[PDB]
Amino acid sequence: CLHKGTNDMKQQHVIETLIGKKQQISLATQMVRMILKIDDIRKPGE
Amino acid sequence: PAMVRINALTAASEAACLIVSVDETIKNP
Amino acid sequence: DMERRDVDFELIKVEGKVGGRLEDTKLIKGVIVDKDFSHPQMPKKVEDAKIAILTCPFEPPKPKTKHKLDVTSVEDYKALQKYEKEKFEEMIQQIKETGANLAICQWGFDDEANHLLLQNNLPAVRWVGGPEIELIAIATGGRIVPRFSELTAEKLGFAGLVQEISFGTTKDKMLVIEQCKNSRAVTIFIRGGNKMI
Amino acid sequence: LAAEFLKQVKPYVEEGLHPQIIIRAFRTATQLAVNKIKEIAVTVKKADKVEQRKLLEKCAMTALSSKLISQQKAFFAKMVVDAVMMLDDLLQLKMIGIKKVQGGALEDSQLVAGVAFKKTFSYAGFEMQPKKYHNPKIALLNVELELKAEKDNAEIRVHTVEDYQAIVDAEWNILYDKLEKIHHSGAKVVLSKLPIGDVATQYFADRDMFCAGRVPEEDLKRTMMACGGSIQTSVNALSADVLGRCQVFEETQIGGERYNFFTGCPKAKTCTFILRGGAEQFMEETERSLHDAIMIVRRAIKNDSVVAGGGAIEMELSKYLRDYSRTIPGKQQLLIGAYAKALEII
Amino acid sequence: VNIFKAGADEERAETARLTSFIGAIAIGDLVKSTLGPKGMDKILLSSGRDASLMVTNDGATILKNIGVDNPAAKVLVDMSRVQDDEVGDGTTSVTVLAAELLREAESLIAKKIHPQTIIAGWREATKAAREALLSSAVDHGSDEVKFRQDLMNIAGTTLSSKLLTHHKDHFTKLAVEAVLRLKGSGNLEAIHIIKKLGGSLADSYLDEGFLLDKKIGVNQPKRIENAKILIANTGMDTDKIKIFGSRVRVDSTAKVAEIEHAEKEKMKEKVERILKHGINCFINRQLIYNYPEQLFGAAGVMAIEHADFAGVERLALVTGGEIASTFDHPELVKLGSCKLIEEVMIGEDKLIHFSGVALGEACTIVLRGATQQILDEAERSLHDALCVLAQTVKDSRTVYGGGCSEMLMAHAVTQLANRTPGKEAVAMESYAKALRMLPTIIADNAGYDSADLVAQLRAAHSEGNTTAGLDMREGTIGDMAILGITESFQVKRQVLLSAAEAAEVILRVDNIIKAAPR
Amino acid sequence: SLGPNGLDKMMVDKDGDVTVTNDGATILSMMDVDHQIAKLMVELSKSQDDEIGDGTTGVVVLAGALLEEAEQLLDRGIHPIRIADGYEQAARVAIEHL
Amino acid sequence: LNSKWDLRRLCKTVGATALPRLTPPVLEEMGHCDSVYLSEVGDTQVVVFKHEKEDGAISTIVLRGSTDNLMDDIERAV
Repeated sequence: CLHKGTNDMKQQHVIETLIGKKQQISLATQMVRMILKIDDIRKPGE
Repeated sequence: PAMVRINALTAASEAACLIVSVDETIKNP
Repeated sequence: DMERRDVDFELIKVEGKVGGRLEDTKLIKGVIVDKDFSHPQMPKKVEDAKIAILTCPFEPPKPKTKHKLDVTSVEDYKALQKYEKEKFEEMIQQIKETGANLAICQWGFDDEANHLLLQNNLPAVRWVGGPEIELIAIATGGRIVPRFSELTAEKLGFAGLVQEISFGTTKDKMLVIEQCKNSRAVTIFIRGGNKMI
Repeated sequence: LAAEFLKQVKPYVEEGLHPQIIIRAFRTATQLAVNKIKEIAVTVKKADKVEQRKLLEKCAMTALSSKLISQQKAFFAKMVVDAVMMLDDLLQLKMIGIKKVQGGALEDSQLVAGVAFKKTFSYAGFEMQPKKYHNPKIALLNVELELKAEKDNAEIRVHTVEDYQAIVDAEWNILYDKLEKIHHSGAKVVLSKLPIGDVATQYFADRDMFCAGRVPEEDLKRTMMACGGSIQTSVNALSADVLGRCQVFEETQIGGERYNFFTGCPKAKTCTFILRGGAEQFMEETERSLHDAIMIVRRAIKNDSVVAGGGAIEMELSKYLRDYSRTIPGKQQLLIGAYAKALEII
Repeated sequence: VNIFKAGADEERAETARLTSFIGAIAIGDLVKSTLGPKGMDKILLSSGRDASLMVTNDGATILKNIGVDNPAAKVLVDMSRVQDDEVGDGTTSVTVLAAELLREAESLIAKKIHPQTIIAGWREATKAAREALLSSAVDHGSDEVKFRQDLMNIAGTTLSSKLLTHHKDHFTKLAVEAVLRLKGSGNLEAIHIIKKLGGSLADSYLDEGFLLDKKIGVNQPKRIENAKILIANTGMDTDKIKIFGSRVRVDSTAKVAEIEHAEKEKMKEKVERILKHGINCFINRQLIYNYPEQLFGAAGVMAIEHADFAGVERLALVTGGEIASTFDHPELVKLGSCKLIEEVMIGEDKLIHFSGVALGEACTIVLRGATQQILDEAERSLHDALCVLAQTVKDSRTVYGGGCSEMLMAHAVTQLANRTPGKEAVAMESYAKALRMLPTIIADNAGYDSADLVAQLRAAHSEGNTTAGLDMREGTIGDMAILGITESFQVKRQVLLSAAEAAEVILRVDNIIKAAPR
Repeated sequence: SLGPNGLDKMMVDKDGDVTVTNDGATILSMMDVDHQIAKLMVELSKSQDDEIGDGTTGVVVLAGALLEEAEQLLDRGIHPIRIADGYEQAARVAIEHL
Repeated sequence: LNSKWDLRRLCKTVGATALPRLTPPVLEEMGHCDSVYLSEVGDTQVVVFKHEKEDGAISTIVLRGSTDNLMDDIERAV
């Protein structure tokens, strides 16, 4: 990302909590799962 | 549970009874 | 709280005051309070930090049940008049004998006690909001005392250094408590050139 | 079922049939159908390979797998069955509350063998007091703790200034007396429907008691039913008997919110669901699904009767009714046939 | 498909940048006229307030009173407000420099380099510039001679942009004496700024002592010599009561009559406690009932009532008294002492004169002049001058202005541009040009040939003549040290840092999103 | 708004206030959306943030890309429920490998 | 929260006289019922005064079924 010739982010120290990505992906999965779960919508005209 | 389907059928039956037991409707403003 | 694996951010006092550089932003192992001293004449710096934390306003006590006295006689009114200053002297003597050096009150002051407090080298702060107060308490290790009478030296708060800061070049001031022992609470002071930043 | 019954009947309604014949046929058919279901009902306590819960677990398994949590059924069934097993014998839903905590993946949703609060309220010292109590005693106050804030309204008259001093002192002595009763009770945790005086909070903090105010009444009832203690309004009549006890007390962050925990009470007939979930809408939907699950499993515990799912019941009824229709000649036969043809819709 | 409510917008990365930059440049060129020793000034008029209008040169006020809808412009306005909170002028400079930064950044966007690289390069160049500036500072510590000399230089410099320019020396003496009176206290409230019409602007002056805009009581002595002064907050006309609100219930009106009597004696004995200090001058911020002042006249002690907290503070500072209450222990309260108190009338109103003061801590400048607009802008200008001058006292270092310092910054940045090699170097040269644009605009409003002047100045600086700057009374290069065209280091430092942050935040934007206004 | 090279947004309050920020939770919070699923994503980001922190820098990004490719599948007439089930399985696999 | 008619009904059911004075739980005018409890029907908290009375009691009929409109009709017919 910062244009340094090493893709070893471990040396680059670009790090992130397991909890971060784990919660992120699980939450997104559930959210979109519901998004797929819906078919019909009835909007009242404003 | 059996109770779910039993009550379902009974309710649907009396619903049909009620609806079909109507000939006309009166509306008041 | 390593023994628990949690931390309550209420103990973290986020505070950004506009002005200065961004690099100037600095954590303060202590609590920063958006009030100046109760009386302007009081000394700006204090080296010792014998701290008192009070919630009863420095006023003649009033039981909040709907109440009011029925003075009748000459001597009745004279006794009331005497009591008016006697109670202020009583509370001043109480706070002094406690061995405290600095006080903080939740609510407003009667100006008369404001002076008399000035008379005994005991700087204080007026109209301090709750959360800030308890941050003070935990930072100084002191307690929150509801009367003068039950105030004792043991409950007094302690810190390393308390110093008002005229942070703004032309605006009113701030108060910082550079407590020096361990404090389960801390604050961050953010400075910079933009409100948005 | 209702709509399809009407749908199948409507073509015959195009014929000028008096509705009462139709409804008579309907009543007869429904009675026969109910009798058939009850005949082909299945119990398990006669059988050998049933645990008193396995039927309940599979019942939740079936009922759940249509709502918004379908892929976590193997999990939620276990939670709900174990939970409802605690509900005995009051059997009413009000005991186990549902807690729609924001955030988190619903796989992380929690079942606690105790009571929790999504609520609290900030007073002066509430952060000061220790928030762990390993083996505490629960005191439950309905009465408020504050300086005649909303108690009886009274005017007072006092000549001597010293008596006025004594009056204010006596008020604060009222509150101190109440607090001393609370402490000398030996409990450490105090909950109140009514607001709590800051000063009392300060004293609990100084003496390392935990407190909280304004707790919603329903959760308080949950708690008292949990730790076995009885809610009190007179601080004076307090005794150890009405003091609830819990295995351990806590209060831990979940999604920014400040919750309170106490659980592990071996004799506690009411639990609660901490329901993680990233969608506010999930909160209501999951709650609705869970409510369906709880009430259906309650019915199941009440009645050890189970039938197959997947519409198989409806197909069996269709076959049975159609075969029966051959026996009765005349206009009734067609109505019975239409009954079956509508019924097969599921 | 529509997503927002009606009345909401979505401008992405072309129109967002375009609108932001148009706003920024409009703000800039809106105020460029006010900067420079030959600069101009604006007229701002209220929508409807009986046409409340303020002829103004200080850019901060200009941005304060203007209503702007483009968000970036509003960000810049807040920027200027903060900078004024810090140093007073250069709000002009800060806004104009930021504006040219943005314009030239737009030019770079036309060159189509990614904005992130722009940000990085600008950060690097800003760091280099601040370092070079720090290398160019000049201290003045114990050297009181050179110190005070440079101090009046600072006054003359910053003052020579408002209308008071044609009286630079006079108000220079004013501000110098005023701030030197502060004994290092940064509390400008110790300086009161009274303004009242009449007389030339030259007639404005600093008294030897202090002034108060209050009415004397009933005929206490009008003039007092070797005055002893006492100050308190204890209200009198609000007859001292016991705040809880006890009733008085009495069987006979005899009792209410004697209670009235006792009220009066209680007041009287408080007065006697006052007098036991042997003090002939007494004041309080609270209103005073006339019965107390009657007692005072019986003692012949002059008393001034209802001088607000500001006035109380100023009196305490100038006279050294300790503003008090209950007066219970006279030995434990230090009174106030002044040589003489008298009533003088200026223009139309009798004022309270405090000559011969024990402490020079406080002071107050008389503002004589022509227009409430003229007086208002003079007030604002002096306030800014006092601000910057106090900042000078706190930090005794200076910088040679006249664009010279900024051109040193640009020169250093350009030099670092060569060691850059990369796309960042383009932004480096960008920053240098934008910086150099400031004195260009100065000489522009000075009507001189900007193009040659800036080039010659850069030639001199690249040569190394770090002292050479700009003359604004002949339009040429010259030795700033000779002319003393200097300013506080902290001023320009804040200018640069805030401008860099503003550029960073503005360029980082690539979408504006407005919710429907309510 | 994602990534150190990313670019942030600036919001205009109803009352005319301004705010520059990169935190996606704030981005969606200050938004005045009307289409419902926009509200659902806003609440998504709020929940994710006040559970964790940043990452909202990209959580809705994951959501959007996933839904896009989901539409890619629906175009081939796959029933949504199986899509949901597969996505759940994939998520479990992803977290356990992670 | 019983209404006046309601407490009148209960008075007749248990045959015990309602007492406007809070004090005197007098023996003779004091209630007597076979059984009283709380039960659940149709997700509805229900207070039951289940009774056996030879002298005579005012009984109640419980109506069960789906449609409240059918309840109105059927109770009207009853």
